[PDB]
Amino acid sequence: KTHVQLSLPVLQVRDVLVRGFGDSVEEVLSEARQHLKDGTCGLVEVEKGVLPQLEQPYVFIKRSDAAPHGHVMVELVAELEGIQYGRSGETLGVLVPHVGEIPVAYRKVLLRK
Repeated sequence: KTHVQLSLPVLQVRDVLVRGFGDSVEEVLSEARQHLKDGTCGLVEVEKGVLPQLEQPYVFIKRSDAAPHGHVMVELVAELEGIQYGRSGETLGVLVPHVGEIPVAYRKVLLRK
């Protein structure tokens, strides 16, 4: 399928144990997609002070369109040293590995896969 319905645990930035997906734009997009397929991906809502507490390159979920079955359609965009790889809409959050942190909420998304 071109899209997959996922419910992503929303994590507090200070709880995150693994603060990024790897060391290159291509690696972080690859690992993010793998963790999304395996159900081991969390989401941190971006506010003042959040990104400096995480590791670059960053992987964002961004709104791809204006929401089937309550699932916002999203795509992945990576960022390294202020340059983005991908073009999309508003940031829903930054993706991180999930390793059993307790979420504060869930974010229903339709991931372009």
